[PDB]
Amino acid sequence: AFAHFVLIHTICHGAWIWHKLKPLLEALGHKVTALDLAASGVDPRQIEEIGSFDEYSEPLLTFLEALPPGEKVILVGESCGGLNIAIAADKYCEKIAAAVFHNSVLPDTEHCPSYVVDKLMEVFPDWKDTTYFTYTKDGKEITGLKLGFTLLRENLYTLCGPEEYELAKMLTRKGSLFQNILAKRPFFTKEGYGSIKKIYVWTDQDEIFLPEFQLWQIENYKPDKVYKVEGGDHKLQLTKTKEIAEILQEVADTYN
Repeated sequence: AFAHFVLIHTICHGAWIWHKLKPLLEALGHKVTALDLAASGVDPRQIEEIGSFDEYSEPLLTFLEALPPGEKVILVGESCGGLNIAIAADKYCEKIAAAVFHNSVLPDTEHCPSYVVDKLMEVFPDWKDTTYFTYTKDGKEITGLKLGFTLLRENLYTLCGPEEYELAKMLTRKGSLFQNILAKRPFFTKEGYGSIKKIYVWTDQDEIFLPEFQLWQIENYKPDKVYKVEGGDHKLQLTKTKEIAEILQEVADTYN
């Protein structure tokens, strides 16, 4: 079977992270959309204009709204992308065949939206040369960040080629975890987000979302299906592109 995959990058990144996976899924016959989220990739907004993770998720929500009745997609989110999937599933769960988490946060419905992020900051507290700033939007002070080049080299793109790591230094932009507004956001709902099929893909060789954190998430909110990719690094769509497209073909063959 063929599916329509909507690939969702993590904070400080853009659609460009999917530049190897998107042609491979198309060579299997799938339709693929790789979005730039607010103030990400070549989106014209800057992060200081964004006041929440929901506003950050606007391109994905606008995209799902534009789907004609009866059209379903499979969402695929990397790292913070799982939170954009949860926001989207509470507005458009009927348009989501399945959601695939790719070395991603897995929000739940029994604790607040920041829960999993707070636990990530506990397991991985040192973000090395990452820099921080603050800006104000809609009454709230938000901490922005720009991922450090050594953190990028060693923990996110560990085993990626130098030309892939180069794209990250050239293209990663200022972002925000919006951790404080997620903590005060209403919980993801059991009838929206809780109802969608959830497939968790990970590698135990990920150097930032460590096995303790990822195994903690699988245990906290049981996925419908779990795939563990051997080897690679945090950016499995660059180091294990073929294995991710094989997993996504099975998901397209299982969930519609």
